[PDB]
Amino acid sequence: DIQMTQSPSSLSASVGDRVTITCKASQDVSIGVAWYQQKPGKAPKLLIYSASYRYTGVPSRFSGSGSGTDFTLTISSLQPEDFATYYCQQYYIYPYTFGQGTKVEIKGQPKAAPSVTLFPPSSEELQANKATLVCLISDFYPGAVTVAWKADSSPVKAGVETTTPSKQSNNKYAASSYLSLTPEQWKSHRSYSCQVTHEGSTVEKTVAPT
Amino acid sequence: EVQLVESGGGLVQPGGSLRLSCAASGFTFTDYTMDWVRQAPGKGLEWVADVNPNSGGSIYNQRFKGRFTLSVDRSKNTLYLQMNSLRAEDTAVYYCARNLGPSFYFDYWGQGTLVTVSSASTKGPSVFPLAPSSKSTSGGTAALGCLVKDYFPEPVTVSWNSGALTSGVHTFPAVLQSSGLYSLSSVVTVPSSSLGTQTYICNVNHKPSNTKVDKKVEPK
Repeated sequence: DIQMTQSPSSLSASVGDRVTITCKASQDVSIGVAWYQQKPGKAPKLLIYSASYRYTGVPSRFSGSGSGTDFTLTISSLQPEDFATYYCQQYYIYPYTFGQGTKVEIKGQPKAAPSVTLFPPSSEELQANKATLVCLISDFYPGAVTVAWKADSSPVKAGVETTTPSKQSNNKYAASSYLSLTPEQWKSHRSYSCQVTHEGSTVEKTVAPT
Repeated sequence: EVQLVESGGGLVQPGGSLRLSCAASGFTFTDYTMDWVRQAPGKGLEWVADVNPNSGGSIYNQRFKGRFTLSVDRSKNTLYLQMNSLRAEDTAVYYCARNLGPSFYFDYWGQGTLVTVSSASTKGPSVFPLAPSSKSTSGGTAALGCLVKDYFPEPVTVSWNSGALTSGVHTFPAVLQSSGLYSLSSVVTVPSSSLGTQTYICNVNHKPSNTKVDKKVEPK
C-alpha cells in the first residue's frame, strides 16, 4: 500500500530547541499532506494542511515544508507544552495513510524529588477480608522511579503492582504502587514501608496497623 | 463551536457486535463528510470509513468492508458505526471526525471512546475511603482519598462532591494488576485529619459496567 515513514521515531529535546521531523511518502503525493499533534489520551489536533499551510490558531513556530515524496515539520522554538506525538498524513489517496508518529519528549528540565503519600488498608477493606497498601508518588522529574516495599525490615516481592510513570499537567510525573496483603499479614507485622527511589535518592513512608 | 460527541463504547466478547454513535453539533451536518478513525492501544492512527450524510453512501478501509457499517440520522445530526464479528485486534480508541470534499484531513475530532474486545467480563469497582492522615505524606500537609479497586475495563472517571471540589485533587492513572483488573486512586490535599464541617465524597463513574459509586470519606 501507500507508505508514510516518519523519522526519527522519537526525539528528546530541550525548551527553546529547533526540532525537525521528516515524513517520506512511498510515491509522489504532491502537497496532499497534513500534520497532526496528539497528547496522551486526547484526540489528534490538525496542525498543517497542504504540506505548508498552518491551520487556524496554530502557533507560527510550527511550519510545514516540502512536496513530492519528502515532507518536513519544523518546530523552531520548542515550548514546554509542545511535547506530544506528531503524525504526518497523506490525505488525497485512499486509505489516507498516517505515518507511525514521532514522539517528541522533554529533556533538561529542573530535576525534582517525588512527593510520596502512603495509605494503610481501610477498615472497610479489611472487613471484606482484603488489604491494600496505597503508595502515591507525584511531582517528580525525570519520569523514572523504582519502588520497593518492606514488611518491617524485610523486602516484600509478592503482591506489588506499580504503574509506569506518566506526565502530570505540570510536566512533572506521577506514579502509583499497590501492595496486596491478607488481613493476617497486615496485622502480623509492626509496620510496612513504601520506598521510592528517584535519581539515586529515596523517600520512604511507613504505616502501622490500627 | 463544532462539537463531535461520541458514545457507545465499552466491552464486547469476541465474535460480538457493538454500535458507536457520534452526535455532531455546531455546523451544517450535510455540508461535510463524516469519518471514523481508530487508534489501537499504543499504535498509530488508522482511517476506518467515511460516509456522505446526504446519501448514506459509505466507503470502508479494506480490513473492515462487510464487517463494519456506517449509517447516519440526518434529523438528529448523528453518525453511527455498527461493528460486527469483532476480534481482539479491534480493541482500540475510536474517533469520529469531519472532513471536506475530496481531501481527507481532519479538522474536528470527537473525544474518542474505547472499545475493548475481550473474553473477560465487566466488573464495577470496589471503592474504599482513604482516611485523612497527616503522617501519610512526605511533605507536611494532610491527605485523604479513595481507592478505586478491581474494575474492568478502563475508563473510570472520578470527581469529588459532584464536581464542586477541584482544588487540591490528584487522580492517579490506573495500574493493571496481574489478576487482569485495574485499580486507581484519587487524593485530596486537606489541612488536617479532622474534617470539621467539610464533606468529602468521591464520585466514581464506571460507564462500561453502568456503575457509579459515591464514597464518603471520614476520619478513622
